[PDB]
Amino acid sequence: ALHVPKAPGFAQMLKEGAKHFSGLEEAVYRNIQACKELAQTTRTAYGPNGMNKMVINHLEKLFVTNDAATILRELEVQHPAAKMIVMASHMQEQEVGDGTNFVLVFAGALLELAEELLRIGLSVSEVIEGYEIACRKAHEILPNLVCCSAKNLRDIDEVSSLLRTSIMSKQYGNEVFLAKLIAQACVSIFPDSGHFNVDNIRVCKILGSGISSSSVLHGMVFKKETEGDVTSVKDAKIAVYSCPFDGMITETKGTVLIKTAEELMNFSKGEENLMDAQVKAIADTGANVVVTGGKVADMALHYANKYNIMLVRLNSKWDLRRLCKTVGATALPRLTPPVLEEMGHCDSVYLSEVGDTQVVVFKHEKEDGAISTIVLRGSTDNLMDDIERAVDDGVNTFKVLTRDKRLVPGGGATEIELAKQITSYGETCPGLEQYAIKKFAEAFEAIPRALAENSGVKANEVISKLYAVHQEGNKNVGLDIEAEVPAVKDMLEAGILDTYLGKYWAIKLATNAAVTVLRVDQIIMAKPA
Amino acid sequence: AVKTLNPKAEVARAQAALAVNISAARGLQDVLRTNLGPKGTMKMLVSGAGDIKLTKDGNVLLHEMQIQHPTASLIAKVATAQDDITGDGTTSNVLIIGELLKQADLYISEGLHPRIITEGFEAAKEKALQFLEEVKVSREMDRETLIDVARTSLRTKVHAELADVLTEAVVDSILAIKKQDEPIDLFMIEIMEMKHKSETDTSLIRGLVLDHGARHPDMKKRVEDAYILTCNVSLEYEKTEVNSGFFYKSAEEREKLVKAERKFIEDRVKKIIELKRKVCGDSDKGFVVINQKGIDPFSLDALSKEGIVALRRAKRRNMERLTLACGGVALNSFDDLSPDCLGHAGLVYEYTLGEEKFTFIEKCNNPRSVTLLIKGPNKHTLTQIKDAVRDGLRAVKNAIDDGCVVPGAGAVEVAMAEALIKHKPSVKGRAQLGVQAFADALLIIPKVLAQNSGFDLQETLVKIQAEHSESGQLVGVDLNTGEPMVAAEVGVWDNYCVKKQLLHSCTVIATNILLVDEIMRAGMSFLK
Amino acid sequence: TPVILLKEGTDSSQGIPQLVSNISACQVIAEAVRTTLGPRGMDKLIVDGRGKATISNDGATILKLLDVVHPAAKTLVDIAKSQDAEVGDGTTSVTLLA
Amino acid sequence: EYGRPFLIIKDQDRKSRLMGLEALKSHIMAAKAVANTMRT
Ligand SMILES: Nc1ncnc2c1ncn2[C@@H]1O[C@H](COP(=O)(O)OP(=O)(O)O)[C@@H](O)[C@H]1O
Ligand SMILES: Nc1ncnc2c1ncn2[C@@H]1O[C@H](COP(=O)(O)OP(=O)(O)O)[C@@H](O)[C@H]1O
Ligand SMILES: [Mg+2]
Ligand SMILES: [Mg+2]
Ligand SMILES: [Mg+2]
Repeated sequence: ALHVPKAPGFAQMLKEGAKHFSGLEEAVYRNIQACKELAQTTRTAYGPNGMNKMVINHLEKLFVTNDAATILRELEVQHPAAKMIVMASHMQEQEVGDGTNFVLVFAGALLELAEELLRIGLSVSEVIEGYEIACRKAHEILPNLVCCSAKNLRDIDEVSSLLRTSIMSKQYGNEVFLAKLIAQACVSIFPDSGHFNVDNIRVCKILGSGISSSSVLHGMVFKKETEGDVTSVKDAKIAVYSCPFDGMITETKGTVLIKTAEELMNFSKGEENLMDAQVKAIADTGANVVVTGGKVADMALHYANKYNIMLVRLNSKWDLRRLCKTVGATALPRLTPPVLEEMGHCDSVYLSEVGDTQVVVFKHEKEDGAISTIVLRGSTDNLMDDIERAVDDGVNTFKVLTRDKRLVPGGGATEIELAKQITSYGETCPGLEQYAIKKFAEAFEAIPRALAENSGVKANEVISKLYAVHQEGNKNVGLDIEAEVPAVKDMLEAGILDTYLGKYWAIKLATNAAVTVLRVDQIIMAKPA
Repeated sequence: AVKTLNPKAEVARAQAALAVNISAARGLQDVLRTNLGPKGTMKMLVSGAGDIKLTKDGNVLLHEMQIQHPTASLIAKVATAQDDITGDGTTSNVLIIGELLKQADLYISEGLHPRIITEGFEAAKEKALQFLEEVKVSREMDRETLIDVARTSLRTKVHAELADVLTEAVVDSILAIKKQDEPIDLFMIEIMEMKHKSETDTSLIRGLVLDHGARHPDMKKRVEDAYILTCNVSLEYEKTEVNSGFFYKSAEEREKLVKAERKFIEDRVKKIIELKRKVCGDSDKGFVVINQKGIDPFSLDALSKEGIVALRRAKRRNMERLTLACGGVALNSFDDLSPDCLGHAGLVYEYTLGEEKFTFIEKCNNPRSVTLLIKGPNKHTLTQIKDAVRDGLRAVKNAIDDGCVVPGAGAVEVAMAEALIKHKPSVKGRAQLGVQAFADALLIIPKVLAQNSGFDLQETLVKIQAEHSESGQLVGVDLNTGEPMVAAEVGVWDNYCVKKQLLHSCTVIATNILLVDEIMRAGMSFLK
Repeated sequence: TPVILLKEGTDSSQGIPQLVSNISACQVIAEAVRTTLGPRGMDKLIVDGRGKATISNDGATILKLLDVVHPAAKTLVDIAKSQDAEVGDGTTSVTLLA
Repeated sequence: EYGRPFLIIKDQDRKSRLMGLEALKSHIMAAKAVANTMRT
């Protein structure tokens, strides 16, 4: 038989292993297919009824999770368009901290509809301009849907109710307990005239009993042991050092040079006397506990035991700073008797044991403090990891509420209203860009549908009833999860809400990613290495 | 001939070498022709590691496509040389080279020697340069003309909404760092990028942004009225150049030597503290130290106990920029420290972004150095914006450096072609044919533009040539109606040095390619 | 099909069959230690790669020495370890119960 | 749902097992052999 040799020009100068795709049929449609596959991968984990997923990475580590960002991080994607979608989702996670699945669902829907718009006859530029016009209109419409702005962010009973919705979709069936725990921990440290910093909430995981035995502590817990023979204090003055608890020496090489016998006899006694004087001078200021970030010498430990000083060491360079913030102490690079202003104060310091784990606890009787800790108890490491992820989501929700106080209804009410008003706007646009606009509105129906598909009901009836009830003027009506037959419910009365800022950023980033993917026309790929 | 000496050699003789060169040039232009104009399409490039790059630049596309050809290497080097001097015009270069070679081959395939076409090329080049010397427009170079030039050069890289944002920043920075002499010096405009807050937030700052902050927890995060000290003296532990060691007798001597080995740096820290106390008596103003060398935790502690913000290991070039912005003196020693050496800054503050820290110095009196702060949600977005910013800055600088600007959209090419057609009767011999070829090549710029807008090449070109023949106005293509338009009135402007350099380079490289007799690979296969 | 979504060699299973398979594997794990319960319980002997042997009646030890790699089955080992850590007795009743 | 061969134990295809009286009986045999070496 015969062969089709090659085409002259660029096809003959291309290296071996490289690829070149050009045109709509070889570039655009294949990208749309890849994005659709990526969206279908994570669609099933949306909402309170979304099911858990289990992933094993290339190092044989195990993840059991519902969060979309973690799932995308643990997978190994190869197609560039899916990489753009993943990067958009990660940017949304970094900017806000919740709503990394709305991005994927919306972008997939937008590209899926753009495929048929291109099939019918429209050009890519018109689709793009319609999408931008619709996005601007949606951002204009959104502020009018806001209801129930947050009133007081230092009231425990209101904060507990505001954070319940963000955790219900991760730990359905345990939302009240975790919500109350996170509310206490967050209300503890919010400072007046204060930026709320997220770092100041710490999580400690100890294997043991069920989740319901978890607790919150106003202070710190370290998984360490005491170096000395004193074990507890009842009123602690704390001195913190970043240098080793030992006799300090020259930076340049130094040798002890002796010429007579008497110096040889007296050297060790001189060193011991100096070390004793230093320890006694430190102790005379009233410090009961010394915390260091380096080595402790044997003689220094012996003299600390002589004068009843609790000695703890930890080597992280970051736990030391956080402890200094917790107790109000200032680190010292020298081994000198500290001044009163550099004293830390703690109500209790003690060594305890929880379920085979030995810990050292710095505990305050104060209600505010500077940082706080959450102690989690579970029967499996994966469960505690999932609970930690839920805690992070709740804390980020509190931070966003600090930034902006406005809430919008959830459960699909906002998306239905946006789609209705965008369709109404698009019916009055004369030109070819109206079709694109209408498609944009239809892309908002993928959010309620998914919910219904996860709840085990028929999405078409739910969407029809939502449209029918929104035609009458009820803007706060969404899907009812408890019912086994399709139904609708008032979300404002039932307290299902979500932040304005999250929805704003989600819409923006999803539209940006979809348009960026649509703009690419031809692809040149090097050979994988 | 060489085969009898080196059996492994590869050769291409007279009629085959020309075919190889022409084929490769056409292959390159067939790919690079889809970039020209604001209606060009965007390319995605993925390397072996898996990183993504979206681009439309000619130079980037040339240097990131997988190609192994000799004449392709020649053309890539020519494009790089053009880019490094002018910064704009790396696609038209390739297009014109390819079309010139194709037109020359059209006549060579009929039995004509290439030297005739070469002589025609030279004569046509001289005539075209003379014509371009009289088409140009000289102006005052006010802010509005520079706005037009920068916008024209920027709409071909990004969409309109972002171009309207980048134009103001580019023009404002170039005007801000300019003196009425002493030609414009870049490197006084620092490009910094932060990955957040979608790219419509790209901005210009009349100060500096430094990608590092204060390393002590007890330093103030915001300073309202600050003196700026800029130095490169070291506050780290330093040792003698000659070998040395300590020889003590007991513990007390060891302690004495330990405290003795720090005075050489404690003296410098005390000098700084004394100067700060002398100048900032009451605790109302601020004091900020920017150092190019390291600082110990001991020196950091000593400085922070007084209320000093200190940064270590700033980049070398900043040593100049701060001096031009804050207005002090960058000093290497502390033996003459006085209040003239200090600069002034009206706001100093810090911003934390994830794992990174940034420091903003703002509200200077008359800063001669400014910063372009890029923002966006991805990395390829920032890279593309950076390339666009480079193009715009080079365009504005070239506009100011010359006293003239040239109308665009293809008007000058049509004018040159029409002027060249009436010049060829004068010359003698077959060289006229070569002149003809040159003229046709100059029409590759309008044609492609029309073909990128969805029109037909020939009828639109005929419409364009219908004008400029009865009304001598410089007319070009209108990329949304296809009708002729007066380029100058609309606001489409092109640089003069770019066109001159482009003509010179294209003619030289095409002439040198057309005279190659045979291609040889007879040396050592590898240098091993 | 020209360019695939995930890396070659990624294995995926979903639906009722994978849940039924997980339930099936848990039965094998529970059967491993089933007959060591009560006043009339035997004990097991396990040999490792080097040749050393270990004879035990404690459920947590036996589950530890088995090189289980099934992701659904590792949970039963984890709960046995947790029970051993917390109370110290009853590390076989929990496995049979689950 | 076709419970096709699924992996539970590492190196499942090479490891062996003995359960019940047979295992017990094997032990006895070994012991007897050792004793019958020392009896003389
Ligand atoms: N009680 C509830 N009833 C119905 N829908 C809910 C309820 N609580 C939360 N949701 C919905 O869950 C959706 C998001 O869940 P989640 O899986 O966290 O997605 P994402 O991670 O993208 O926010 C929200 O759109 C919200 O409307
Ligand atoms: N608005 C416009 N209308 C018509 N032509 C334009 C317009 N903007 C730019 N051009 C033309 O585009 C050409 C430059 O295209 P560009 O893609 O920037 O590549 P390069 O500048 O590297 O050759 C110029 O010749 C200019 O005449
Ligand atoms: Mg969510
Ligand atoms: Mg350009
Ligand atoms: Mg028991």
